[PDB]
Amino acid sequence: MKRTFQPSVLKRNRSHGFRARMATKNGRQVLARRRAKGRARLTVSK
Amino acid sequence: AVVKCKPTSPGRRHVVKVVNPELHKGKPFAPLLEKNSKSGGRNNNGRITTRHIGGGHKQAYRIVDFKRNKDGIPAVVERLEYDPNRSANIALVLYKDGERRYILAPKGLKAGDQIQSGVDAAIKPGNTLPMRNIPVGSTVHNVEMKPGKGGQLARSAGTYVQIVARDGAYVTLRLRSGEMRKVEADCRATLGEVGNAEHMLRVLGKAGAARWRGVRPTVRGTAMNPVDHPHGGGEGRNFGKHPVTPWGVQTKGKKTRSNKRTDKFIVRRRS
RNA sequence: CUUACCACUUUGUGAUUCAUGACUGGGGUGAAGUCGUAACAAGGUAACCGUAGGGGAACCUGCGGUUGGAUCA
RNA sequence: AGGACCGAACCGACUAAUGUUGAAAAAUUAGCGGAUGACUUGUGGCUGGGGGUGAAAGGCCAAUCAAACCGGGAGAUAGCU
RNA sequence: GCUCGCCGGAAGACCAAGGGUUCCUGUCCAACGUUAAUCGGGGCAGGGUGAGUCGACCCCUAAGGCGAGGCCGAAAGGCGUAGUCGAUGGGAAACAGGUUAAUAUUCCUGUACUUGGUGUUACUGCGAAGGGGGGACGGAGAAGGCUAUGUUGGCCGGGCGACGGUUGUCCCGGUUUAAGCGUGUAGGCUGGUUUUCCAGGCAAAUCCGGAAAAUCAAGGCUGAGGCGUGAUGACGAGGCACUACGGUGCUGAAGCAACAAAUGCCCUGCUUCCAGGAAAAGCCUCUAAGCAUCAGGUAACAUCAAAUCGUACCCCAAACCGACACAGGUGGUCAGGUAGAGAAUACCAAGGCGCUUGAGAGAACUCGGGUGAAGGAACUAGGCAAAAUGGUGCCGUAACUUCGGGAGAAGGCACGCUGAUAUGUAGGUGAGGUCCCUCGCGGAUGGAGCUGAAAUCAGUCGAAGAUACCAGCUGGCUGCAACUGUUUAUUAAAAACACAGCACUGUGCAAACACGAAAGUGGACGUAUACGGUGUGACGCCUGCCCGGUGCCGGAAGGUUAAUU
RNA sequence: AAUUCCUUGUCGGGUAAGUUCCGACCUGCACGAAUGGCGUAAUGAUGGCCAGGCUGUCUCCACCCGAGACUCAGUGAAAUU
RNA sequence: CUUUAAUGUUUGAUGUUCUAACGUUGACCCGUAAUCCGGGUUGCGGACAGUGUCUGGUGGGUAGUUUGACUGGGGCGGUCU
Ligand SMILES: NC[C@@H]1O[C@H](O[C@H]2[C@@H](O)[C@H](O[C@@H]3[C@@H](O)[C@H](N)C[C@H](N)[C@H]3O[C@H]3O[C@H](CO)[C@@H](O)[C@H](O)[C@H]3N)O[C@@H]2CO)[C@H](N)[C@@H](O)[C@@H]1O
Ligand SMILES: [Mg+2]
Ligand SMILES: [Mg+2]
Ligand SMILES: [Mg+2]
Ligand SMILES: [Mg+2]
Ligand SMILES: [Mg+2]
Ligand SMILES: [Mg+2]
Ligand SMILES: [Mg+2]
Ligand SMILES: [Mg+2]
Ligand SMILES: [Mg+2]
Ligand SMILES: [Mg+2]
Ligand SMILES: [Mg+2]
Ligand SMILES: [Mg+2]
Ligand SMILES: [Mg+2]
Ligand SMILES: [Mg+2]
Ligand SMILES: [Mg+2]
Ligand SMILES: [Mg+2]
Ligand SMILES: [Mg+2]
Ligand SMILES: [Mg+2]
Ligand SMILES: [Mg+2]
Ligand SMILES: [Mg+2]
Ligand SMILES: [Mg+2]
Ligand SMILES: [Mg+2]
Ligand SMILES: [Mg+2]
Ligand SMILES: [Mg+2]
Ligand SMILES: [Mg+2]
Ligand SMILES: [Mg+2]
Ligand SMILES: [Mg+2]
Ligand SMILES: [Mg+2]
Ligand SMILES: [Mg+2]
Ligand SMILES: [Mg+2]
Ligand SMILES: [Mg+2]
Ligand SMILES: [Mg+2]
Ligand SMILES: [Mg+2]
Ligand SMILES: [Mg+2]
Ligand SMILES: [Mg+2]
Ligand SMILES: [Mg+2]
Ligand SMILES: [Mg+2]
Ligand SMILES: [Mg+2]
Ligand SMILES: [Mg+2]
Repeated sequence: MKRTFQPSVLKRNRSHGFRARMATKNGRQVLARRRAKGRARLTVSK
Repeated sequence: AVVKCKPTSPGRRHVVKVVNPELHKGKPFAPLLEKNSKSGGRNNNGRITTRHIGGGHKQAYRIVDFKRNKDGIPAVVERLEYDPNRSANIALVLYKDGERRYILAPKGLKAGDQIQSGVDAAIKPGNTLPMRNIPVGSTVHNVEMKPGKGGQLARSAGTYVQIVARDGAYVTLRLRSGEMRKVEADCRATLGEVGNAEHMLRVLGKAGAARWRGVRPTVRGTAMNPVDHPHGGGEGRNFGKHPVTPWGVQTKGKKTRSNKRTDKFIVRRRS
């Protein structure tokens, strides 16, 4: 029945978005983490 | 009046309402209300602090004013209103100064009566007055913890306090809980018993009452598993343990009362 | 031929009545069994009425009332 | 009036049959319960792991729960196969 | 292209979420469509989403987040004032036709509207981060009025009919038309106005709140729809001319009335109830500092400005969530005809479809069904499953009971159609006429026409008339649990949890307690008729004896006793 | 008895026959008064027993209409080994 | 000088009274058109309360673990020198 994934751009971003990302200590670490690993799309860009 | 309820349907055959028709039927004095916002007994971190709490109706706070300054200036009880925030029955007033205010509204609160408040005032239900003035052994009313603090005693309905005695700057009174307390005396306290009094009759009836009243159900201890409550365990009710709060505390003994910074203003404890 | 009324008779569901039934409540009779002695004398705690509770049992005890109570109270 | 009655939408999930390499990692069909209420739903928010939440089953906490998931300590240890 | 069949409160139409070119045209068929494929949501190309008025920005704030300084904390950080963000909610304005292959309240026609700046004129006290009002708010129910819209008649166009009949009482179709402007009505609410005085609204205020008089009362807000104008316009059946055969140009009749309706509107109304029912800005008003021939304010009109993003298409699905072109999941809006209580249902309309393997054959057996002699639960753990029952009205209905119920108990009877009553009644609706008048969407009295149930008679066809779909099986004895509810998402819905009620116990407020190292915070803007914890679990009759052991409450004189000295 | 081991206790009722059911007795292995006792109208997709109607549940299956099953053509799996 | 009593003096035991640390989630003022914060004023309380170090009690709220072997399956029982 109802799956486990109900999309919502607004939420998707403010939840795992570069903004809310650069909002916490370990957040900017999560990024830098990828930035080091040379990730393609840092965190759900658009 | 209390008024029972016809067994018209289940969960209504027991209902025992309480109607005070003399209570305003329209909306409240808007310029004396201000949001409320339910809390659900949650903390600042969303962590539920006090169990059983939520739902209920909207509930908008009034104003009351347990201070009762506006001295010398009298006023006539404009109307009588119903208050969700408290058990008592709030009441308008309107001073001759032209300002409107609220009051718990005591026993004799007949709409149209007059009331004052001040060193002089007048020993009468409604008129606020500093015990340093009011007689001894009076029924009093909304007492005041500290001098001018705002009054926080006998606020509930049917409540009241007896000025047992006075000794200098302090006045020894008797709280409804049956405790011999003391106060700075220089604390306003008005007069008369708080209205309603017949409040302790509501039967509610159906569970909904409590629920839509802003109260969630309660889960018993010997009903849940160990990991969830000291009263855990199963396989056939059982117990063989000491009645303790969900944190291991004899809910039948102890006392917890550990202030020592107030004992001073205490004579005979609640018995 | 047909319709209407209606007898027998059919069905469902109550009411009343008599009989009857595992068992059981208490009530009546029964020479001589047991347990105690409550009442009639001041009956050995004066008795009884109503009422309430308690008790193997008569009964006891509490509350009010009555005299249909003994003494020279 | 009513946690009132019958009954769609709507919410739910008592029975049986079928499916069981399904149409489907719980559904389909014929019945079934609630249906102005402790109702039901959209949108956004707050509770973070020995912690949350729980009308209490150890139930839910992203198909995962008697302690989630991801990475690290880490080639844990494995008188066993 | 002609049939046939299926959906049609949808399997239709539009939209949000989400998707992100899937849209359209032309092409191509390898791989992708569970087949073939000339076809496609596939490949390759181009083309295609045009706004002052729709939405997002944008003002305003809710939850909640963030947070100068600040208060805390080994660090990281936690919290929070001012304040700043944050819609799912409040603030301003566009309608009707036409058009594209594909755009549409964006482009074209016509007819409007909002706000701001600048100007001309008339009049005037303007002036806030400030005061006041207003925005601005619950549940349920009960009407009436209105429209949507349907039905019928008229009117207009067309039609005389593959087979008996059909030019008059006949068949087919259409009958539409918005914003805005004026009117301000069914109805809802409320008495106005002047003057004076004042311990209130942090200052002030003419505003609001309070107090006096005086004077009139027909005042003042509000508000569906109707009616005009819009509109001699558009649209409009249909013809006439053309076609690449998809589709084109031109032309154009009638276009009214009655009745019936809504879950929509009047209605943020009205009545009533307890569980007592956002905030802030826009807005109106009042003053403050300031200004003080000024500036501004108000109205009329003229003019300029109205930026920028979004706008294709799917959207109960083959474009979203489910690995699939998957019988699952997915919020909002619209709501025709017959019959019906109705968004059930059955057949249909507009609209959309036949589900991307087909052709035969007519075996056992599996799956879904239809019917069965006689019997009728002998089946079986068990009546599992089936079968049965089913409607409206009326008659009538038990123990028991908390007097509400139990109760649709049970058990019956009538139901179609036709004529009469009555050429269509009772009712509903309400046109002239006529009366008068505050006075017109006036009132009265008229009852034409329109619409129209039930009943009672008599007759009549079938085996059967609640003929389909649809649509309770009933009763008796007894365990458990008061009852509605809740629960093991994916084997357990129960006798479990919960609940109203009860009792014990803690808590005097900086409460008890809980989250937190802390600051702080919930409890609660509550205060013992309150809040927490525990156990029991409606209600009725009740709830015995035990304090030795453990815990808990009170005492602490004495015995023993930590650090320390 | 949702508590009874012996246990299908015994007796009565229902039956043609009743280890279930209902009413009793008390010899309560091992009920009992808010980890409440006994009742209790109404309520229940709740447990047990019975009855009327009903019937393919069964005696005992038969016929019939469809979806596979089989034949043809296209595509074209799986477990296991 | 010792056995012992008034004076002073010292120091402990409690018990009052005081203010000046310390608290105030009383009332104002200012920072400030603020509810936090800070400073000031006043009132209340007041060396108490509270906290730090040390220390007795309590402490399944929490945490790390233990909880033997033989055994004609294991357990029970018995055994282990
Ligand atoms: N039957 C009379 C009622 O019951 C009771 O009376 C009954 C008993 O009390 C009384 O029984 C008595 C007994 O009390 C006394 N201590 C011993 C005496 N033998 C018994 O007597 C009884 O049993 C014997 C058997 O032997 C018979 O013969 C005799 O008739 C019979 N009455 O005999 C009566 C039975 O008939 C009340 N006391 C009386 O007031 C009441 O009205
Ligand atoms: Mg359990
Ligand atoms: Mg525990
Ligand atoms: Mg368990
Ligand atoms: Mg005697
Ligand atoms: Mg006596
Ligand atoms: Mg209901
Ligand atoms: Mg179903
Ligand atoms: Mg229902
Ligand atoms: Mg959500
Ligand atoms: Mg899961
Ligand atoms: Mg290591
Ligand atoms: Mg390894
Ligand atoms: Mg593409
Ligand atoms: Mg296409
Ligand atoms: Mg394509
Ligand atoms: Mg913060
Ligand atoms: Mg903002
Ligand atoms: Mg919004
Ligand atoms: Mg012919
Ligand atoms: Mg579009
Ligand atoms: Mg389109
Ligand atoms: Mg397909
Ligand atoms: Mg047969
Ligand atoms: Mg049988
Ligand atoms: Mg069945
Ligand atoms: Mg059936
Ligand atoms: Mg039984
Ligand atoms: Mg129940
Ligand atoms: Mg239920
Ligand atoms: Mg399950
Ligand atoms: Mg289930
Ligand atoms: Mg219980
Ligand atoms: Mg119980
Ligand atoms: Mg029995
Ligand atoms: Mg007891
Ligand atoms: Mg039988
Ligand atoms: Mg083949
Ligand atoms: Mg442990
Ligand atoms: Mg270890």
